[PDB]
Amino acid sequence: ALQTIINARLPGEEGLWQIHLQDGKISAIDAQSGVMPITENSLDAEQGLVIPPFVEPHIHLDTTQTAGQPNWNQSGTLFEGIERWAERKALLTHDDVKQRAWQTLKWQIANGIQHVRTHVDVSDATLTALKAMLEVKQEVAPWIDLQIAAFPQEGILSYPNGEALLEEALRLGADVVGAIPHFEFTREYGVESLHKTFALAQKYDRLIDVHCDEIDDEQSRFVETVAALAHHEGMGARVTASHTTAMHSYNGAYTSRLFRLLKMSGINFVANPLVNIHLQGRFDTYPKRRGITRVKEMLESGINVCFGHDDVCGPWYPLGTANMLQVLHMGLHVCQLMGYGQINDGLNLITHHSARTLNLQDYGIAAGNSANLIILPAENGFDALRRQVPVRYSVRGGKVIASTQPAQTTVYLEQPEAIDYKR
Amino acid sequence: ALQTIINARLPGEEGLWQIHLQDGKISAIDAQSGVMPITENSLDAEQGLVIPPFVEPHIHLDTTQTAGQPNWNQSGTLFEGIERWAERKALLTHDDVKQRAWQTLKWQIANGIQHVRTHVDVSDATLTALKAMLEVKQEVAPWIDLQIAAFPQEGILSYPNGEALLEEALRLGADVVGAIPHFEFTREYGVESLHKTFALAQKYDRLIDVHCDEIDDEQSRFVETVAALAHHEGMGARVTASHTTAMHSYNGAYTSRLFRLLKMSGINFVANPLVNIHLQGRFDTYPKRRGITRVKEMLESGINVCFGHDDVCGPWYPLGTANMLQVLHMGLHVCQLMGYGQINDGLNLITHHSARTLNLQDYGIAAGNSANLIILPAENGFDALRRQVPVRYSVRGGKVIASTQPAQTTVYLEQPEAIDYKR
Ligand SMILES: [Fe+3]
Ligand SMILES: [Fe+3]
Repeated sequence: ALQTIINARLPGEEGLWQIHLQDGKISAIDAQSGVMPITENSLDAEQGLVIPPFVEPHIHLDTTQTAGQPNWNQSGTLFEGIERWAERKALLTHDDVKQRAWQTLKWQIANGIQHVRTHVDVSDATLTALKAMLEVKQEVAPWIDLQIAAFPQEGILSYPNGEALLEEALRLGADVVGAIPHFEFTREYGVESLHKTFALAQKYDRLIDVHCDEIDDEQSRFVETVAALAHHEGMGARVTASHTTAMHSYNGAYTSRLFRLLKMSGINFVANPLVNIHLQGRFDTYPKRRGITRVKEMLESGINVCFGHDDVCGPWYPLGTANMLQVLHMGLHVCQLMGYGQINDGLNLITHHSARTLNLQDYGIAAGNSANLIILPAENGFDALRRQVPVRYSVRGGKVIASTQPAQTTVYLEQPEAIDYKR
Repeated sequence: ALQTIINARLPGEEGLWQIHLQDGKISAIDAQSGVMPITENSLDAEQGLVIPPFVEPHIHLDTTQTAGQPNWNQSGTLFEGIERWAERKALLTHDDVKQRAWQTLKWQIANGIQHVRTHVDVSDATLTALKAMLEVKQEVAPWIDLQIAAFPQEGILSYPNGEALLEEALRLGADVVGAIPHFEFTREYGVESLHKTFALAQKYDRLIDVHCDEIDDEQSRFVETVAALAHHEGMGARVTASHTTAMHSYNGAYTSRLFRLLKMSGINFVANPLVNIHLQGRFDTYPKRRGITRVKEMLESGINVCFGHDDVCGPWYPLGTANMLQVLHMGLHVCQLMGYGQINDGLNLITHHSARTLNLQDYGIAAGNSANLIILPAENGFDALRRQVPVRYSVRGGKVIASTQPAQTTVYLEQPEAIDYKR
């Protein structure tokens, strides 16, 4: 089957491009001087944008599809969400977890997402969801490379056998070590928990992704320990701080001091715009803070930052179709990244930057890489974002794994007219 | 042609419903006890939701489709936007305005919007855009009932001949009298401008819609004058305060006092979530306020509030496809109206509440009303909102004026599977 992608636009490049495929890899990328004809074994991008696959750097596949079960959250807070989740966690079964994880994973495949990092709550002696997710990881592997992050949701030091269970999760095969220092009983447990997390990541050679300062508390500064420990161990690339919503509330002087360390450390940041706008600012009356981390500033400083969906129809977020362009849309608005170039470059926040966060080794439209790429029916990132386009084709190992025939809208004026909303 | 809409769901009602049509009107609405068969002259809603048309209570059709012309905004502020617009206004032609207005109007027809209130800048001795828009109003009338609001963008008292031009606009046929008291040189000009606006509305028997306190200034309280004058004249239904973003920044005590007047006055409020999240909070560093008016509180108090798109690809907002479900999505998130019922009832903010704001006399799925209705391929408001569904059919005077064949997404697993993102 497929030998070429033709008539492709590429972000930050002029003109049209031909992507040659061989043995499941990209063999060569060649500029075109005009439109190429279609032929058998050519997939025509039709002057749409070709990008490496969307990435979901932060989702909770063990909580997905449980919104309102057994009860709703309600106050719309992180803290009530954890309480509601704890009630649902007591009701987990193996098949329950696999079915719900797979439901969301199919939406993700449909949405051109080929790389997903799922957190899985390991504050659970039975490790029910983890055992299920390890099977799901193997099952979905033809379509999605799933990383599993062992997430000690109720604390490492603040939950019975929390450290032991976290380590057990790694011994069972979790790819990433998690932590939640702002949810530990004390600041000292918070800091200690990070030492323990880093020690485990080094013992097992695993990545780190900390739920870090997800709280509107200007004194929640666990991020400095995450970055300092990464710098000390020389392991920045392998380390991620998720959320860091407290950073929205820091004074500017501390933030400036901190940013030097953040860039030196080389650690990654995940913002979760759909969830953060909902859960943050809940303790303000009016005015009410936005509560997303300092994405615009990170980008300006060359600090790697990217966007996750976080929860899809779960205890913290009742909405979602696991759509990364939608996540991006919310983040651009709330972060005021609304300049033409900022919007256009927005795709990086859900592609390349997220690949870096996942420490991916085979990602991007480049000769020698696996032929994993998606085609958006749009002229550039700005257009894709504005029109919230579907993924026309998703290609993995040089084979089509998803396609969307786009909607067709007609208005019946003096004559019928097709409406495509371009611009 | 059409005699019936069958298999219809209706918000806040159980089961399925049949809507009988005669002579361009709804003749009767009858409950069904099961699914009805299709037949010729029946439009099958297919257990989707049937609602009266979407409404756009606040857009600027004279500025639409001009983003970046001749220059970009940039700081992303209201104030720079006005400066950029002033540069574009100097370049207006009759045909320019008509073509751009019509481009956005077609997107609106496609999006099931049958009622639109456009502001038109009348701080312009030539009244170029107004004259063009009055023609557009007549031209689009088969598909959209367009209200024209004379908008003294540069002030009534603060712009040469501002009051005369505003009155000239009414004499030429503008439906609604506008004002912009927070942009007047002084608080006293602000208050005086409102007296003059009310006097004109009473002289000409027109509606009022004030760009009111669109500024992060806790001292911008022109809304109390708008409400008090409406109450005094007994004309609440005819009066709207657009934006009121300053209200996001008021102390709670004043707001409580004010709310009594707001409910007694009976005036309408328009929030513009996509634009407000972008333009407000621009003078904060961190934390940064959201800057939308007190929508949740208004709803809790039974104060009529609704959502507009405001600007579509214009000097204040570079994005948009004139999509009301998208506007609604942003507003629910930023306003934290994220409870299941709050999300589900969200449709009211872009249907019934907006009809009230426009003082519409023939609106809603009721016997005797014009057969103006749209069909969403969704089970209820929550589902429509979550999945950002298109308008399957738009019906006006009992005739189909727009339709969307929805996207078709397939994932190629062990077997091909259709993906619809339900839930
Ligand atoms: Fe999370
Ligand atoms: Fe406006």
